[PDB]
Amino acid sequence: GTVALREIRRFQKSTELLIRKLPFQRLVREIAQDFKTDLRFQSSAIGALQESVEAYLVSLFEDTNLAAIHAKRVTIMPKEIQLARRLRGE
Amino acid sequence: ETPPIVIDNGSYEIKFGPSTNKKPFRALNALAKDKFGTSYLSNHIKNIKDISSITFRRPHELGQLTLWELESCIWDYCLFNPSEFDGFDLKEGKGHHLVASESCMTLPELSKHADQVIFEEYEFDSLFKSPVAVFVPFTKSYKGEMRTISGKDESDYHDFQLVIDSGFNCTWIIPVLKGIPYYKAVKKLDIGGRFLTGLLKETLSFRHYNMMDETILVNNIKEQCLFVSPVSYFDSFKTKDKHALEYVLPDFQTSFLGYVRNPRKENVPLPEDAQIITLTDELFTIPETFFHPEISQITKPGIVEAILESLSMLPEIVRPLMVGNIVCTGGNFNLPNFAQRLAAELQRQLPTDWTCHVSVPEGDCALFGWEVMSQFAKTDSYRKARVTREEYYEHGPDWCTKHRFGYQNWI
Amino acid sequence: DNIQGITKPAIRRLARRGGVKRISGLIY
Amino acid sequence: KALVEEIDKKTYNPDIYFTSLDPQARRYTSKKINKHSFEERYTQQEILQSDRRFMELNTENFSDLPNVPTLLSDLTGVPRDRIESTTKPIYGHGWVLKPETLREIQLSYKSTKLPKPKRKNTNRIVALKKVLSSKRNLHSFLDSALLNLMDKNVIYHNVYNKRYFKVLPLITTCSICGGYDSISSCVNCGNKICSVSCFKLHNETRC
Amino acid sequence: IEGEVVEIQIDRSITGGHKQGKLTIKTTDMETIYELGNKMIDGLTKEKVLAGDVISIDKASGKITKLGRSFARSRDYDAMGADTRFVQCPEGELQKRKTVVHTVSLHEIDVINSRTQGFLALFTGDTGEIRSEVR
Ligand SMILES: Nc1ncnc2c1ncn2[C@@H]1O[C@H](COP(=O)(O)OP(=O)(O)O)[C@@H](O)[C@H]1O
Ligand code: BEF
Ligand SMILES: [Mg+2]
Ligand SMILES: [Zn+2]
Ligand SMILES: [Zn+2]
Repeated sequence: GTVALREIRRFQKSTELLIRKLPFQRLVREIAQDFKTDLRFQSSAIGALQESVEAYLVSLFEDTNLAAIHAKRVTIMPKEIQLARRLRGE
Repeated sequence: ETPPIVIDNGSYEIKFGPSTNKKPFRALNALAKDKFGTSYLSNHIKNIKDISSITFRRPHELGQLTLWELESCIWDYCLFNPSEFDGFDLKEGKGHHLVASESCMTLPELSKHADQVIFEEYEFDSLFKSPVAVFVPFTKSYKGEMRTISGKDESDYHDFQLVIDSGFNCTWIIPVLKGIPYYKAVKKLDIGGRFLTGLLKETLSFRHYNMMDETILVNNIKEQCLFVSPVSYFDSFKTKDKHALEYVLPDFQTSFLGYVRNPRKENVPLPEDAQIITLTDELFTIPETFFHPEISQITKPGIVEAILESLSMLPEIVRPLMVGNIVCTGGNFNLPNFAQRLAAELQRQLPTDWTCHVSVPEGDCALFGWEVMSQFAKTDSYRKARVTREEYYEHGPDWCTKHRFGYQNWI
Repeated sequence: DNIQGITKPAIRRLARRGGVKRISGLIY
Repeated sequence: KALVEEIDKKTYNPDIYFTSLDPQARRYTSKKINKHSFEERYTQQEILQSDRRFMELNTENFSDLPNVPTLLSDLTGVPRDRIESTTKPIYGHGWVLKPETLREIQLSYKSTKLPKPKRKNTNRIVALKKVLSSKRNLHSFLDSALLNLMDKNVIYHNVYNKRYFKVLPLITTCSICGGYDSISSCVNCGNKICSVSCFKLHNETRC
Repeated sequence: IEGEVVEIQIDRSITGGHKQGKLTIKTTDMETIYELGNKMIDGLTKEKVLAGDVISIDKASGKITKLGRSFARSRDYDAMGADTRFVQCPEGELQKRKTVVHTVSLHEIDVINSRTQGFLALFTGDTGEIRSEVR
């Protein structure tokens, strides 16, 4: 059979946080240098930030996907993103 | 050597034997190689220790065979290994004739290939190849066991006949009249052993863990644990809760083949570590696809429609004759209750005036057809209907496949 | 000057996380 | 009906009765709302999909999954371009000619052997050698003129049905399980569902 | 068959289909689509029924019992002026199997089988010496 695998190992589909650790860390140190030069980033408490940012993003894509299906279209234009930004309140 | 050698070449397994024997010699017709490269011949597939991940190749496709290399090698294997197949022994088979069974819808070019490969390499002397259909009428020549089931109630070869074969490749329905089968009312059903195994895979995948790479388990399960709905789809569904079977995974460390158990019987109380798959619905739902192909959402008409239309092509005078004597042939027909179910269905479809009867050979129909062909070799009409070496030599390979055994000639 | 560190396939799987396999050319 | 009812003379279609909670208050056909052979009930696309599902049920291994276009082209003579474009589907692959098995078969029959030479050198022998090293595809059989067109006609249309495609009624039971009572069609996917568990299992992947 | 109905769609008479009608049913856990078979539409058009309420329909009997008005949103049915028998809320699944028990006296059976319409005589009291063969 070719379905039961997709039934017994697909009882648990989760998906994960993805933004790469080293590039993200380099980026945040880069935008932290100008705010305060020689800012030593503690290697802890950065996973919590790197989960919170992704959470807010996936909220933004779910809102823009709702807006997209509201426009009978699957692709994303800048209009959806900017109105999501404005209507959320920032 | 007066008695020929009878070869019923099957797409799944071939049946080779001397005309003297009463039972054929069974040899697989396939090639399965382990993923590590150690290939194994067809007869040696059953002795392997792992069946989880194999690469398969079967020379006989849906229609017929194209490349004769593997078939020639397997024919030599069953013709030049007296040790593995006891009793049989041969040097050249020069004076030995050949009795073969090949389909009536063969490709004329492929028929020429078969004729040349059987004659001009192994150096035969006389050949006779014809579909398994025409020989079954010869059942009136020799006494045998033949269970005739009535649809309505709750020379020597028989001119009137209508026979259905259902093997691994596909299904063929043939009308035979005057000993000369009709080649236009013939109808082919694509549901064969392959398609039933595929449906089994899909429906277990709808129920229990996948095995799509492991097809030998599929074939064994299909041969073992299925049974045809005795009365109807719904009433057989009412038995799904009460009746159920349980198969156990074959642990290569412990047992190369698994087993099926019934919870009612306590003769096997031994617990086992491996996982057990419960089959409660697919035992009877699977055979139903012949009468209801649309269960698997196909546009295929069905068996009953096929036989009805094949009867419709036949002339009206000969139409009632065929249904009065029907013989069941093929390895798929060994499924229990299939013959009675199809008999009830077509008798219900056919009107009241004519009563149709279905004759079942007990057990598998493969050995029944093989012993029928052996009787044909015994039957002396084969002497008058045979050909010689000088006939093959004086003409070309095209004449032998286009005049005597050609199918357009008998159309 | 490493804002471009976040690669395009990262954005594509970020969109895949939120559903809909449709992705524009400047959503990144 | 309750006697004496008020109507406003507008619309008032006695055979049209539409009632909802009014979340959209739109007819499904207000203005074309959008944007017995089985070959008739099921269109050409549907019967071709049934056919390619049939051929994909024919195969017993991974390797023949890309062999489906070749097999279907051999069956009905359709180029592989439209097979790969419109079907929308779900050395062991290249026939049995591996030399490894060719030399391994020697150990298969090595228990007893007594071969002798009896052969000549003629055109028939050359053709026998060609057949022995066959390595041919059904596509090569059909493209070449080695088989008569009348043979193609009597091998292709001697099997198909053309007038009666169904003689028994269809059960039309749920796809997942076989709940035979209180069957119903789904809201979106349009496939019959029977049980709550069946709907839960169907709404995720099949629907 | 029980649950909240949310929309009925009814078509005209067409060559392809005598009547193309569909019903949508919402339970506490399931939403499903039913197709009408050219008769029960007369059932729902005999009396003015409307969506957004819990109804009970029997597969074999074919009777439609409107139990009142569903719960859905409180405001939508909080200004109807009482009525609807204190509304209702869907409880379980779509279809189940239940048992109906009817208690009847024997004399009621003789009165019922005595005449064409004896259940009227069960109130008017004009049975009139039912024959012994009936008993
Ligand atoms: N007792 C049985 N129950 C169910 N299926 C069976 C039984 N015996 C044989 N079969 C099936 O019949 C098929 C054998 O077909 P076969 O006669 O080899 O066709 P061919 O002659 O065209 O090769 C096998 O695939 C096997 O699964
Ligand atoms: F060659 Be078979 F029995 F289909
Ligand atoms: Mg065979
Ligand atoms: Zn189901
Ligand atoms: Zn659905």
